[PDB]
Amino acid sequence: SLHSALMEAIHSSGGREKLRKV
Amino acid sequence: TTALVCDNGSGLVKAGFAGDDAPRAVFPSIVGSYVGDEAQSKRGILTLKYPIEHGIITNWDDMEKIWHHTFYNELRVAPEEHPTLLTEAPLNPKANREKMTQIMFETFNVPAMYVAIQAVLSLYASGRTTGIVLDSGDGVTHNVPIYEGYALPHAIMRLDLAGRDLTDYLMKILTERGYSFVTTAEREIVRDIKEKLCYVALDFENEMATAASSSSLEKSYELPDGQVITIGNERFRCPETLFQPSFIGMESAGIHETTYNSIMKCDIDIRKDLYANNVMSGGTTMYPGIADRMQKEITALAPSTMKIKIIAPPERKYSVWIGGSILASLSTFQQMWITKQEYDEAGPSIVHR
Ligand SMILES: Nc1ncnc2c1ncn2[C@@H]1O[C@H](COP(=O)(O)OP(=O)(O)OP(=O)(O)O)[C@@H](O)[C@H]1O
Ligand SMILES: [Ca+2]
Ligand SMILES: [Ca+2]
Repeated sequence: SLHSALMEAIHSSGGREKLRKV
Repeated sequence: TTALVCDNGSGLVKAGFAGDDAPRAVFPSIVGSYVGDEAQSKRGILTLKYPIEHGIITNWDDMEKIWHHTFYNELRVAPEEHPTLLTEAPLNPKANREKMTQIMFETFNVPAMYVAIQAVLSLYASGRTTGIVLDSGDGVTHNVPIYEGYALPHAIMRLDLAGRDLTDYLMKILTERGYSFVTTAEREIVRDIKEKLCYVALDFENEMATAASSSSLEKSYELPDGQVITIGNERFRCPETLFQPSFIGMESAGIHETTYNSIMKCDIDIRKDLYANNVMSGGTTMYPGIADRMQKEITALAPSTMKIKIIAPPERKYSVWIGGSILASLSTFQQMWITKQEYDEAGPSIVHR
């Protein structure tokens, strides 16, 4: 299920650390 | 073809590009016609309106001027080339969400769009999918318990007491101290004082006693004309309003109680996870010492054996936008966008999935 996959992505996304610095 | 993220608040608009760690454009959610800072400076010959009240869009023609100012004047991007993710307040009426979708597709011609609940984005920003968010900005404060990305509708709490209310209160107690702030220019200054010298006291009564006997808690703020504004208990009496709304004549319980009442309106089986995942979001949660105070207030209200945890990221002034940046740039989310073909064929109600 993509919803379970979406929940998984947010947990393993890494948060703001994986975003490009401005 | 990079997604855009627009987080529309009662007082501030946060806009940017999905993938960035912070919004590039931040400006006042005001329409004078002039939008944002331009309207704030030229206020004498113009009447200012806030198209978003207590997080709800209540003026669509002015809201359209704000989105136009966001896309072309501030971000200088073509809306027709970018999927656009917008944010909404919890319990936002269905009619509002449809109007939002119609304007994005018919006026700005976006290729794709999405509408996410602000508090949910804040939870994501902190790497969580379950927890309870305390979202407090300029116009409204909400308690939002969330179960795996779903906001529990019956447990959501709305409190019309936020930054602007604390600014008004600061202006009043500063005048009662000897200073006088009445003009709007004096309001922008008091707002700056609030954000620079205010803090939440761990023990309000003891802090009051400490302030009245010594000057160790006093801080100074100098105006351009040379006047030095020195304040003591006004530093913590202003944000104290969050925990004692009666300071400004409101009968509602403080943010610590609305958090508890919200957790108590959820299934007993989810309260444990909520207690351990209190995420603080919004500019009005930036006061130094607010996290420790919540920890103390919630501990006094929850079962003695309950593990309490308050998460207050240093970037919580933009947690909503950050959560959206993360959401809209994830690959698992690309099939969740509402496309132009869906809208062109089914219309604005398609936003309800
Ligand atoms: N360091 C600070 N201390 C106290 N308050 C602050 C600080 N920084 C910003 N604020 C306040 O936060 C408010 C803006 O925060 P935010 O952008 O989250 O609200 P908003 O989204 O515009 O409004 P709402 O969410 O209520 O619709 C303003 O009232 C501002 O004065
Ligand atoms: Ca907000
Ligand atoms: Ca149960």
